[PDB]
Amino acid sequence: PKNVSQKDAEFERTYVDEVNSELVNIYTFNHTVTRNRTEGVRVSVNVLNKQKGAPLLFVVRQKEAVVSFQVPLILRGMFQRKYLYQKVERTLCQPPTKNESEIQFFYVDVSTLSPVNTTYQLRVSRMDDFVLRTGEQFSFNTTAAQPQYFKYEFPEGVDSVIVKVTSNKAFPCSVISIQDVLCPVYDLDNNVAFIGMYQTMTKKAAITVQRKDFPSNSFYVVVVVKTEDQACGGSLPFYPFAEDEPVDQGHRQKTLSVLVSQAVTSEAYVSGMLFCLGIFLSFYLLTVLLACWENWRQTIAVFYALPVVQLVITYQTVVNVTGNQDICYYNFLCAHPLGNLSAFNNILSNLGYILLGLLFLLIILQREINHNRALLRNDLCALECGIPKHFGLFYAMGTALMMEGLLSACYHVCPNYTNFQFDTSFMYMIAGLCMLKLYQKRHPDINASAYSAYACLAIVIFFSVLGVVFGKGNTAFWIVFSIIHIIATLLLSTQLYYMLYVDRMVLLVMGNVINWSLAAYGLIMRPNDFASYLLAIGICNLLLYFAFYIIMKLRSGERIKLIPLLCIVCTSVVWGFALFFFFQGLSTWQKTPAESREHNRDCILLDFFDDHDIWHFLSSIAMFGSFLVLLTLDDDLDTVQRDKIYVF
Amino acid sequence: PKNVSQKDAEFERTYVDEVNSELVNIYTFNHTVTRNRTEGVRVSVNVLNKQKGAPLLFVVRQKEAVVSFQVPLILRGMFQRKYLYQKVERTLCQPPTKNESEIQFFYVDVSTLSPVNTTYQLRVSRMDDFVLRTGEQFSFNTTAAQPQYFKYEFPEGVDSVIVKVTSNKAFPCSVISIQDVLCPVYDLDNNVAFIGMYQTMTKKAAITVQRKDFPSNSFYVVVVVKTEDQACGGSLPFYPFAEDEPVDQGHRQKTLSVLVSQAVTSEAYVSGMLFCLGIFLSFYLLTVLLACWENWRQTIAVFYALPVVQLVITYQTVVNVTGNQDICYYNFLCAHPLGNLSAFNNILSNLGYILLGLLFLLIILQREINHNRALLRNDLCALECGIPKHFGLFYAMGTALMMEGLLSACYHVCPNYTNFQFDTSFMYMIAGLCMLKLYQKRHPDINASAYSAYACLAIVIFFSVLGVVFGKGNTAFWIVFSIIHIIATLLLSTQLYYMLYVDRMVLLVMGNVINWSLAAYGLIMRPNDFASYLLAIGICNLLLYFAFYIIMKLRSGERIKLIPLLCIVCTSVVWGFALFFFFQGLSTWQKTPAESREHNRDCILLDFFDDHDIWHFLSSIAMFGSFLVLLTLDDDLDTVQRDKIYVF
Ligand SMILES: *[C@@H]1O[C@H](CO)[C@@H](O[C@@H]2O[C@H](CO)[C@@H](O)[C@H](O)[C@H]2NC(C)=O)[C@H](O)[C@H]1NC(C)=O
Ligand SMILES: *[C@@H]1O[C@H](CO)[C@@H](O[C@@H]2O[C@H](CO)[C@@H](O)[C@H](O)[C@H]2NC(C)=O)[C@H](O)[C@H]1NC(C)=O
Ligand SMILES: *[C@@H]1O[C@H](CO)[C@@H](O[C@@H]2O[C@H](CO)[C@@H](O)[C@H](O)[C@H]2NC(C)=O)[C@H](O)[C@H]1NC(C)=O
Ligand SMILES: *[C@@H]1O[C@H](CO)[C@@H](O[C@@H]2O[C@H](CO)[C@@H](O)[C@H](O)[C@H]2NC(C)=O)[C@H](O)[C@H]1NC(C)=O
Ligand SMILES: *[C@@H]1O[C@H](CO)[C@@H](O)[C@H](O)[C@H]1NC(C)=O
Ligand SMILES: *[C@@H]1O[C@H](CO)[C@@H](O)[C@H](O)[C@H]1NC(C)=O
Ligand SMILES: *[C@@H]1O[C@H](CO)[C@@H](O)[C@H](O)[C@H]1NC(C)=O
Ligand SMILES: *[C@@H]1O[C@H](CO)[C@@H](O)[C@H](O)[C@H]1NC(C)=O
Ligand SMILES: [Zn+2]
Ligand SMILES: [Zn+2]
Repeated sequence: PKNVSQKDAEFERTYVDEVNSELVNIYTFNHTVTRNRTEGVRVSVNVLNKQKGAPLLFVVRQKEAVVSFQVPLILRGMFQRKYLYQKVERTLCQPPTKNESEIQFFYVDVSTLSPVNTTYQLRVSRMDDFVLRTGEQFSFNTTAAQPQYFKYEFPEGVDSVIVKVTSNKAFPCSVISIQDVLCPVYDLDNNVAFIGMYQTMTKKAAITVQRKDFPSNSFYVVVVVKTEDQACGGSLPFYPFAEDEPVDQGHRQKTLSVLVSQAVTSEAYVSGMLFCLGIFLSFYLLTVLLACWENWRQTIAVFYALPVVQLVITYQTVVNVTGNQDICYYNFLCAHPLGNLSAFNNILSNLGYILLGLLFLLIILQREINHNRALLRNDLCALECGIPKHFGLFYAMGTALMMEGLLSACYHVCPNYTNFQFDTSFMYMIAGLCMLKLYQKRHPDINASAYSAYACLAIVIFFSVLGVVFGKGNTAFWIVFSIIHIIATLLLSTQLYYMLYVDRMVLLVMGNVINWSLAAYGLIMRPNDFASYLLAIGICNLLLYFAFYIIMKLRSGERIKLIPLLCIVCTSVVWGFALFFFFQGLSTWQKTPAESREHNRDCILLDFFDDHDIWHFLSSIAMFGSFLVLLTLDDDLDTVQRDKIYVF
Repeated sequence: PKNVSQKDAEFERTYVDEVNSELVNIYTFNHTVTRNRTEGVRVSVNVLNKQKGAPLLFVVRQKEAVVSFQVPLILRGMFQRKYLYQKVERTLCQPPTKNESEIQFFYVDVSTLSPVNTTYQLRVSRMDDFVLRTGEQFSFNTTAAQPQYFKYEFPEGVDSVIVKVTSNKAFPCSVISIQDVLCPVYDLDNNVAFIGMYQTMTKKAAITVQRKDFPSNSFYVVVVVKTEDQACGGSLPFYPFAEDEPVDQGHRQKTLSVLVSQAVTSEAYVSGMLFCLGIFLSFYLLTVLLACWENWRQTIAVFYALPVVQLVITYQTVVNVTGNQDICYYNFLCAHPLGNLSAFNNILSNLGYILLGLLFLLIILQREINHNRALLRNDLCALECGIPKHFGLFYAMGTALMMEGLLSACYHVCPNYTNFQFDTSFMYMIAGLCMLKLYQKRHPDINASAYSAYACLAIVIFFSVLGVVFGKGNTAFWIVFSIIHIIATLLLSTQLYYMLYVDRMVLLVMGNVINWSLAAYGLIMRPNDFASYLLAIGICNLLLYFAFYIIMKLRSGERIKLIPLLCIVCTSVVWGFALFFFFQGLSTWQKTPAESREHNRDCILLDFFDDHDIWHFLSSIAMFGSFLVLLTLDDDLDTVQRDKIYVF
């Protein structure tokens, strides 16, 4: 009936043969495999002339598996789009060997149903690059039709490694997958996401793996290039080739470099543990040293937090079980896993807010007890002299700091677009509290009927959510928000003229100029999130009001003391550092995960903490400093009779 | 070299042939295909004696596709577990035909690498059951090794159909997938979730599809049986066969029945629209008729809502784009899509709370205006007679009803385990408000320093979240919660003895008995969520306090008027109906999605609204009634001087 040509073929040679409906070509390949060196093989097939009617069918038959594909290989698109690839390459799947040395045979089948003759080239090339080694970078080319996977074996004494792959050009989109060594290997667009840890990639992709997951002490690093870039977030093709005719691709190639490096040891966990406690417990012993010197000488939070916890549990469990690392916007280069937490470093860094808020609450309680005891002594200075001492708002600030730490840690177990508000929101409220804490301090009577906290929180939370949800700037909602910032600056000027002096006038004048300068950034439209900017503008406005109050106090003749000045300088320095690290942070939740991975950076401090972690440490130190400045700013006034002159 | 036997084979015959390393068997099948009748074919292969060394390799070659599998077919498990299936069946993928009548050939390749002879049976059977028809149920058997998919063509004039598949036994787990007719078909465990709408199934699985999605006016109903039941939530195998030896399966078969029925027309959308407005606008004209008769005769919500909206947008978009219907716990039998909302009926039913809360707010505003005008008249009865009129808490109840409607609609766009609190929570707060609204009404002086709302809300929200999050009852946290309910009943008795009369004593006595009866359900512990029970216990306790207050009023000699009595009877009837529908609701968020689909039920009213929707309509009517009873309960007292006797 049909003539079949069973021919013996050497390994590394390009075989150009003709096949039609009558002919079937059989290739027999014999190779020697060894347990010590794995060395997987790669089958390359190219169809020189395109057969529109019937594709050429290739079958690769091994001892324990069969891989079959059709060339030209037609792949799916997002909207009924077919992409045609005339070169297909696949690495053959090699099962583990029981003996020491084998002589294994695998047969390649070539056949077609098209009556006309079609020519092809078939070359099976041995891969000496199959095994990956620690600290060695391999650059290779892969295409949607040619997927490449490599094997890494765990060196003795290594319990976890990170698989980082970098590309010079963002596109085409790709999916790096880490799979156990149990054959077959899922290196196709349809089954790549079936098992293992996978994440889309444009320029960077880092996956941490551990020996406990893989009993065989080895894994496969499978890289599959997506046909379309929409998942990576780049662009959506809308033209290509119309209707049934498949688009011709294959000119799109992705060049990558896999580097498998040993993950940080348990020493970094201990050193990070000690650094976190050591810095903030230094403040604890410092204030006890400060206290001992003096003695010898003389609901909204809970409502905010519950959905946070629910989202935490569900999302972290989903990421752990499914392996879809695209869900959480971690810093995969610096994310360090402990138990079920993929990013322990961020949560650990969030301990600064908690500890410093607790310490500030203790300081407030001590001051309140001392003031109450002084009142019990019926001292005239405590009763009727100095700025009215109100500790409850200070308690609110301390509780706000502690709960900001809690909420930000709960957010940072899995930073994700569905949680961006949870980090930045309490920070603006604490700033919004430090805002008008001074105003209440100088004008306690105005605070009697203030009714401002709920309004401020509602305003900021409304502003910081729907604008992001609806869009990222429709050329430009963020320019509209810059106009809103301008009218807010006008409202600040309106508050100014309601408040008297030429120096005050000019001070708020360059305050408005500073706000507009910031509004320019709010132009070239807020590339990041308002969430970050609201905190930034709020903190900048808070520092401006700080300076306003200080210049007021110096102008009125009230002299700032040594402790307020030292706290002021420390707060400024630390605020500046915090701002620098806050500014360095960019992207994250707003961008797509593949585009978000591009900005990821390695660890900076102690091989454990990233830039954001440093921001958490610094912010808490700065905010503690701000609270302390507020606590001690009017100390000079307290030691003297209440001012006869009307309040500023 | 090797002897290949190209033999011509008829279609429906069991071919028993022997194959070894030397032999390769070639089968040529010729069949006639037509455009009007699709008629896809099915290839069955069974390997009689198991070959431990080398599996038997089968290749099916068609004009435009090649399907190749190995028998025995080894499939993956959750934890390095291999399941061996000795019978593999696959339907061949048929591309669309350009001519009218074709004579298409497809070749089946059988080969192995094992030196020893192995026997097999190969039978290719024509499927006259490929095409699905509306209203016709097909019962078929499928296995993890044998996946079955069927084609449904849209009849002219039908724009949407629902694909419902039912099984008599829950297990094994399965994945029904709906895919477009563009070949190949992804009927394997690894690639089934690649495209289309898929959902796991134990007993029921309903998928709504629309003509706009599929330009070809047809789709493939792919059913794949999972090897393990953990995703369906049943059990986790921990024994089976140890180490490398693959477990032998194939005794596990799933029997299903696919019924494709035409979805509800646009008439149900209009009728559901009219019924929703018609019922609640009847209350609007009724109270205007009531008002005209008299005239002629004479922040926590916003904080709760923002994460809700964010979760809405992300989850609904994810379900729409990925096709993973397991995420949202819809009522897929009664979920009716409108635009991007998969379940429009629930959101539409949630209009009752909004409209009735707005109407109650208008009634409160009218009463407040009338009372203020009467005070302006300096009437002694308004100034110093009757129960003190406090409209602000009534405003709180009305706003709570409106926001409960809003939040419950936002929840019901995608009911899901990460949103269960959002529906039930405001309802207990409204009940917790109706709780002690009467107490404030009789004892306004106690409410001056109450400070109870925040405490009650914190208690209920704490109770209703962490208990569910940590577990579903560890034999049993819900028995522990029943003990908590017992101590709460003891606290209620403590409140009783603080309050005087033997009748009051006995009344709270069977009130405690009723609570304990409810606690027994809290036993055979909470198959249901506490969330449902807290609402139920709260509403039952609220009705108990209602009856307590009414019996008090009748005992003191104060006669209830006609309107309060009619409102009381209507509220009871409607509360009873609401409770019945609330009780019928079960499962949902707590159980796994495959187990949740088992309890799904078809639409009851107007072919548009389910039982839960009826609960939304009834609850709002009952709660409006409760508010009205509270508003008019003391009307008799108002028309007379303030009671000299001390308040109850
Ligand atoms: C592998 O297959 C062939 C024949 O079984 C042999 O490989 C070469 O084949 C051609 C002759 O057909 C020549 O290049 C050489 O004479 C063969 N040997 C080598 C080393 O090139 C070879 O005999 C087979 N190898 C094994 C291990 O069976
Ligand atoms: C990946 O593809 C690029 C693009 O073709 C290769 O770069 C070319 O390599 C050929 C080698 O024959 C050179 O002649 C060209 O000058 C190169 N073009 C450049 C560098 O722009 C690259 O070699 C490929 N990498 C691998 C590992 O095959
Ligand atoms: C299909 O293939 C075979 C041979 O090409 C034919 O089908 C039958 O084959 C055997 C003889 O080898 C006998 O059962 C009959 O003589 C054949 N015909 C029928 C109808 O059974 C048949 O000729 C081929 N059909 C077509 C349309 O090409
Ligand atoms: C699905 O599998 C069941 C279980 O084997 C089949 O039920 C049996 O069918 C055979 C037919 O040869 C009967 O002899 C048995 O008595 C049946 N056992 C029962 C009903 O318990 C069922 O027929 C299969 N369905 C299909 C469509 O093949
Ligand atoms: C038979 O097939 C082989 C394959 O090359 C070869 O001998 C020849 O092409 C064929 N002989 C015929 C068709 O007579
Ligand atoms: C290797 O496999 C062959 C094939 O059966 C067997 O004869 C031989 O004993 C094996 N080698 C060892 C060391 O067991
Ligand atoms: C050649 O293969 C065919 C297949 O059945 C048959 O003629 C015979 O088994 C073989 N002849 C030999 C091995 O001499
Ligand atoms: C059917 O296909 C054959 C094969 O080329 C062709 O000759 C014939 O014209 C086609 N029929 C029609 C109606 O076009
Ligand atoms: Zn943070
Ligand atoms: Zn509901």
